[PDB]
Amino acid sequence: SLTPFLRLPLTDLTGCLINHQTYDKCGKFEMKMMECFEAYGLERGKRECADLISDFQECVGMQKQLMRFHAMRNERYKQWLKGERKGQEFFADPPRVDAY
Amino acid sequence: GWEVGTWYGEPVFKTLPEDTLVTPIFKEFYAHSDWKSYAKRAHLKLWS
Amino acid sequence: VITNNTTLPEESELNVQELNLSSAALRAGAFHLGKQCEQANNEFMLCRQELDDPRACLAEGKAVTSCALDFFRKVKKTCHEEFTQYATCLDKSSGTMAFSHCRKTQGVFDKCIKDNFDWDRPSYGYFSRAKVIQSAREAPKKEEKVSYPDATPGLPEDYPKPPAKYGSRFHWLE
Amino acid sequence: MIQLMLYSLIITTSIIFLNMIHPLALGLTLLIQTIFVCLLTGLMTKSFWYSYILFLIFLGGMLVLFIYVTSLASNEMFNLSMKLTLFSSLILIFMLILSFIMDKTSSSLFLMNNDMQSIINMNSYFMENSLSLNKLYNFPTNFITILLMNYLLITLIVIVKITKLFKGPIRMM
Amino acid sequence: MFNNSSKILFITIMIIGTLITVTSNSWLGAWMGLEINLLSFIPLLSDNNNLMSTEASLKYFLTQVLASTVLLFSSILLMLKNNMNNEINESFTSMIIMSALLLKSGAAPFHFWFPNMMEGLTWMNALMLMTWQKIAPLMLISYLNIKYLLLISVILSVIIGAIGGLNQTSLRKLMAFSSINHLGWMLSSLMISESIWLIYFFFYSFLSFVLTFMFNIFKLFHLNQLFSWFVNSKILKFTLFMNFLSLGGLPPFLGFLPKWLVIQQLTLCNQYFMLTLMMMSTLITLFFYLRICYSAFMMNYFENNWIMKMNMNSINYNMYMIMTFFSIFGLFLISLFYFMF
Amino acid sequence: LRSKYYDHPDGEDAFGKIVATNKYAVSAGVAWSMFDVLTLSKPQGYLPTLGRFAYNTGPLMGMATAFTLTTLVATNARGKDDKINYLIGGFAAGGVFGAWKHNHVAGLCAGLFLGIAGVIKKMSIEQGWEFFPNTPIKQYGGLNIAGNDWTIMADPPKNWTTEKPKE
Amino acid sequence: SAVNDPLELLTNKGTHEPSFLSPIWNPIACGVAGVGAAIFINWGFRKPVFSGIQKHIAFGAIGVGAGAYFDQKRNEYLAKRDAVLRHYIELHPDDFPVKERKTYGQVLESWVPVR
Amino acid sequence: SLLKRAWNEIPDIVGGSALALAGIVMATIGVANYYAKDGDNRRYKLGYVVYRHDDPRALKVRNDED
Amino acid sequence: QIRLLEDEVRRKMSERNDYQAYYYRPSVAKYHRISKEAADELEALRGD
Amino acid sequence: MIMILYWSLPMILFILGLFCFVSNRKHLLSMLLSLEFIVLMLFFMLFIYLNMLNYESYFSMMFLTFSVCEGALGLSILVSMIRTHGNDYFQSFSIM
Repeated sequence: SLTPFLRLPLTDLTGCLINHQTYDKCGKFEMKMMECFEAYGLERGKRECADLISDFQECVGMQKQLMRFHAMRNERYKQWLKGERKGQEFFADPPRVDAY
Repeated sequence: GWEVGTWYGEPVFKTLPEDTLVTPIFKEFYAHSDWKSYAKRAHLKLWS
Repeated sequence: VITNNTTLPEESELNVQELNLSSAALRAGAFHLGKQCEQANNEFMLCRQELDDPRACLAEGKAVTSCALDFFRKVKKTCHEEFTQYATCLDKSSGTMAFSHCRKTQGVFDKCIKDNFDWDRPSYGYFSRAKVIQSAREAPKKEEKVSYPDATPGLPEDYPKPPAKYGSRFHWLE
Repeated sequence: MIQLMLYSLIITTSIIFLNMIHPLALGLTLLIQTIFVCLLTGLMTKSFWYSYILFLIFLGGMLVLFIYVTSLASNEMFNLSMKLTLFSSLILIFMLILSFIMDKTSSSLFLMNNDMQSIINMNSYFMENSLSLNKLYNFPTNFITILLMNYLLITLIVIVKITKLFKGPIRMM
Repeated sequence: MFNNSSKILFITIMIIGTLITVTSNSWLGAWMGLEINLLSFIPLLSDNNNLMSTEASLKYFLTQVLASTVLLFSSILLMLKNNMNNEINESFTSMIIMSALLLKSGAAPFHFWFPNMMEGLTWMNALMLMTWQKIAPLMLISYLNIKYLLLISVILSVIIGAIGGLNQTSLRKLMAFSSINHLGWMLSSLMISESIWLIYFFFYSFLSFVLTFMFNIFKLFHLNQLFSWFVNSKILKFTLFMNFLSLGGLPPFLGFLPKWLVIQQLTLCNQYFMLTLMMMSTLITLFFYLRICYSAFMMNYFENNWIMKMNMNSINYNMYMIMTFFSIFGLFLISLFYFMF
Repeated sequence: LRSKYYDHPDGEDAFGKIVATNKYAVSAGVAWSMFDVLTLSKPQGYLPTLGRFAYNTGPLMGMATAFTLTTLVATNARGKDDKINYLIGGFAAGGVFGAWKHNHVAGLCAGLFLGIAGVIKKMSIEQGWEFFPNTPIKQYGGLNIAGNDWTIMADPPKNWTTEKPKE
Repeated sequence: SAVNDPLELLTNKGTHEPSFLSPIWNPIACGVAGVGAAIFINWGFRKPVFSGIQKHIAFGAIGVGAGAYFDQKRNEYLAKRDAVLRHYIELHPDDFPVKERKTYGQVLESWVPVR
Repeated sequence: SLLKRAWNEIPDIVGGSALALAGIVMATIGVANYYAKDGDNRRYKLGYVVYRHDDPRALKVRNDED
Repeated sequence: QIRLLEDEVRRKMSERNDYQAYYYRPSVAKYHRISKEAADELEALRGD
Repeated sequence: MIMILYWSLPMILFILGLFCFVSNRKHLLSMLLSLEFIVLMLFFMLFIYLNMLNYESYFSMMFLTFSVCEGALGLSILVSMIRTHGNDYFQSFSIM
């Protein structure tokens, strides 16, 4: 998160606007990362928070997993269009509805 | 170079402790399933 | 996210006798069922909250389902007729399966269960309260604080501040 | 599935919207799209509460600008563009064709619908919009709402001062 | 704050709007403050006695609305990919935010609206636009760290800001092109530090605060009016116009100290080539300032003779004379200032 | 397609250099051309609009190519990569400027403007300094940047310790 | 001494005696500025320049008071500044290592023969 | 007087404000009464809440009858 | 000697931003753990 | 790419909004018409991002409040336009 230069009392007004700290899968992931920013400061934090930033981004942005998912689907379709699969056995057995 | 559970060997969580199970995304949970099964759960609210 | 080294229990272990009992049938015995399996439920539900690993609560979960299945065997043995009428009514009386409609048939069951097992229907708000238990898991989560010995240091207030050498040192000392 | 068809329509109505000239033609195009965007947003959310609000908010703006359109740009012209009708209809069917032969498990948005959430998520069993709208009226974010209030009231002072009601009605002299 | 109690409010809400932007710890919070600021300025700017003023109220509105709109567009996009208010390594998505902010402040490539809306503003309006409205935009650019995009705006700002100003005769339109040049110096000072920028901005506002009053107090809007302007002591008129030289940054006066500290830091940071283009282009800016001084430095003129008397407001003039005095003798007080060390 | 001019010694990789310079020739041409066709010339019709794009960009490509060829040709012909080469290069592009503007004088004088421009660029390459270097000093505060805070809300307790960890 | 210790270089010793005009230049400069500013105001209004000396005394008095206050704060800022540098040197003794002081005997640099 | 003029001109704003003023009053009673009962600690909790016997909250369990 | 050292020192601070003097941007996490507090406060109140 | 499968459509729609805001239409209202078109698309993206958060959609109200005020203020300026020029045509304004 940004650092206002001013930091007058007004920043208290809009500071808590958007966060992840309210019942989120990434609440703990961000607190560690952002804490590390507070410890090392902003500019130096960007060079010491390699793991924490990547983990937090892979927890919210989720690009790392969605971009696994397409590799599986595309590689399932590529096999079939090459004839390596068959129509009857295209997909695996679906999961049970009462799950996840 | 595909490794199961990672993007070509890159773990999708570096900081996490060992054997730290993480619930995958809904879509990833259905990565190997037809659209029918997917829609049977995600659209129960809307009813199609 | 699941990889080879992540350890999931084998399929055989996850297999266990299940209820497979519909919603209305479950809601019928809810109040009498709850008073019995509370010890297992709280033990199971407590770990699941503190510890959010499904495989870790695997042992406790089997206790919860066993208690539920244990309860209905008793009901099947004695009040089979009554319980079916209560469930049938509760199912076919409203779209929500509200208890407020079927008070009559409910009474029939409650008298059957208290004549055969001397149990009592808990008060309406009994299960909505906070339930404090004696943790048999005995492993309440620990507490720690992260340490950064390399944090950007600042000037401490105890540091003495003598006058600057030759002042401003700007151009012509101004 | 209709999500893709919603994608096609919102695209289609946007192409024509770039080509409208008559203000009411713009308005009709915009009104149709406000329906779809409102519909589409609720697909990827735990509730449609915001679609109701957005729809209600914009309809207020829809009426008002007709009142001014009918006073300022009353006398203007339409022109059916056979290039446009074919082009939109051509792509529209083209887009609709794809949505039938699309791997529409891949096209679905990853945002977690209410049903997409797990069964264990205890916070998903409350009222449909309890938690989400909650901290709009709790410390410290409540002061933002309060700040709007002055902002809205102070706005209400701006319009009357810009408007200068007493110096007459509005006509397209 | 000139006519009614309502004008008093809009001024304050402008202050609150600007403060919310520069005290906000996230893009979204910052964007809100811009909206607050937007409607605080328009009613101050719109007056129906002038056909020109309402046109000014328009061009500003369409420009600012687009700027905030595109600004919010990129900010959403920025944290759609990074999930943070900050980008680890600057890229195109951060450039787009910069482009909007420059247009929000009328930097060179997107300055066109800025002079073209100055025809129909009162002098007191121009001061609010020239000085205060440039706080919030420029202060957010300090967060973004793109060099070439920011660098390009500086080079074009000083050039377009100067060359355009030679051809004007309307002082309001002339000051706009003059302000574009000083804007160029800020952005140059902004890629190196802010404390220089905070210092440089304060001096820039100071000088503009002065020149605006002199025109505002005597209601001058065209170059010819300067020659026709009547003053009892041609020595007095001669000295009042010696503020333009400070606005030109000549060292004997206070107005150079700001330029001076921006060079002692740009040079310290090895940006030698930039200073050549900037300082060289400032001469052209210094030129048309002298064209104004034609009405003062020569000091016997052919003037219309149906005026013997000066009618001026006291308090404005009282504060203007104090400000002018430092604008000529303010250099020896550099000793006191301790914000550069 | 992405070639950098100084990737190799001066008398080298002609095709690499021409691409590098024509890159900047096109970009500047289009950038100015966009202003020209909207703000100054304002042509009408989809065809003449291209003429302004070609007119402002075309010869500006000829200049860059001419400088590379003449600079490259001079580097081999004289037997040394020295400043006069870039000076010799500049006059070529200036000559193209006159042909573009149909003006004998404009081409000649502009060559000198371009000629001394190239010389200084070679000066930079040979001495080891840069025109727009990355700032070595970037200041993000005053002296008390970590002290001057005015916020009122009480900061709840900490969660990290500067002290060495305990175990 | 033959050593070049940066911490020694920064550290003060009290030997330097600040000039006479140093503790009075900022007060006296502001005081004269205030009076002179008051002189314009009368001149601007075509009043006798020394009429209404009340305003002269106020501006002169206000100038001195402001000058002394800001001068007092200036030294704290300078005192703190060097304190920062001394502390930073102590934290990174490797980045500011002690260097030995060469003398011209052990160096051979060029000279410029004018001829 | 004032009271009479409004009561004759716009009686609804007087009666309406009379009940509006009632809202603030009995809102001030209820809110104070709420913390006079420690109503933050509610005997019925949304969700399945389980405490450990040693947790500080486990002491504050509101003990009621039904 | 002092203005060739002081200048040198400033470069090291800027090279690594490892001191809270000039080349350090205070990144405050205060507000988020205020939000976490508020969330915890509201967690207790839930219920009727 | 993720951004192409999920965030492309709203962005392409947004730029089409801007190209309406700049095209040459006689009446000023054509700008206002396209103004809240863009706002409608900004809401759509902002609503994508806010939903990546589990419970943060409340900020949609904050955005909508500023949406109407710029439209409401945009409409007021048009009113003031009429009572000095008599009409809202773009070509009626002094080109400077």
